[PDB]
Amino acid sequence: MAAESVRVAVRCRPFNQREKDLNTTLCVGMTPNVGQVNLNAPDGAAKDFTFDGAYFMDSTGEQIYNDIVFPLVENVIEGYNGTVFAYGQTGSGKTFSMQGIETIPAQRGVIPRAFDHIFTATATTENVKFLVHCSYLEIYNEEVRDLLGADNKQKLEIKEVYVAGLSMHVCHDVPACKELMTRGFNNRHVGSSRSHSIFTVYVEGMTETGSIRMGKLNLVDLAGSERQKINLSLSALGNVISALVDGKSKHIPYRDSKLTRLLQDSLGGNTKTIMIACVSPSSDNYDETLSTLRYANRAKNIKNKPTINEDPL
Repeated sequence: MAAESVRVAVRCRPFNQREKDLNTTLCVGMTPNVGQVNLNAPDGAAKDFTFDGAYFMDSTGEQIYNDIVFPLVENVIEGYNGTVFAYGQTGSGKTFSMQGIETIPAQRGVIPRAFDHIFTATATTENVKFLVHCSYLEIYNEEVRDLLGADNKQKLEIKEVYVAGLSMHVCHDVPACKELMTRGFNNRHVGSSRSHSIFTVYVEGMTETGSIRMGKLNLVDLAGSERQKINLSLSALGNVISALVDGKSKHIPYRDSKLTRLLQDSLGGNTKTIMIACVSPSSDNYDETLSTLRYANRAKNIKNKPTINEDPL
């Protein structure tokens, strides 16, 4: 019912083989106890930032999920809208935090964890019956496409907010969700750096009193945040966040891109939103990391108004 700011967590990825070979300097510092993130310049001069979560090179998707995503997914199951999106330059770790890996068990991402969590929590609740639906879309060069639809290479129209004609796939267990994510990656545009993608899980709960709640979860993997209408949605996103927090902007320019129009309810609206800002640890990425930290620091101040979406008969 009440005003709720956007939760922001920073996740610094570990060095990569090449950063180790080059003998790259660790310019990023963290003190997770108070969500502190520092960025050291080549001379030593540090820049300090405070976030709701700081995850250093040794962090797992298992610990980020438990701390930040798990209470949001419980909120979704109660009839709330929830949005989790990854922000950061190409290479920073956005996809590793969203999808993750299944050969290091603690490094499974927030997406397959939300599937296991939703299906386990809905199976334990005997006082509410549940219908799970799943959609998956991609926005490349302002062209919205349905990664699950019958014609995966067709542009879609938006009406008000919804993507008019997007397929909503019913899921009866976790493997049904995993089949859509697998088939959705094969429908990505080739003719994954400059495109964005939204995977939504809708949780409809019918209670014994009779009322029905409808909460949805948006799992957003954004395009690379690196400097340079291919970048229209990314520039509009920053402009939207800027308008939302600058205090002078009475009119938020959501209609300036396909991504901002869709995620409009997740930025200032009836949604509990979480941003996962992914950063690289190496000094060769100083400018992009500084850009991402400043951008995520501004996102902290977006004021949403999430309420329970539960209509009684």
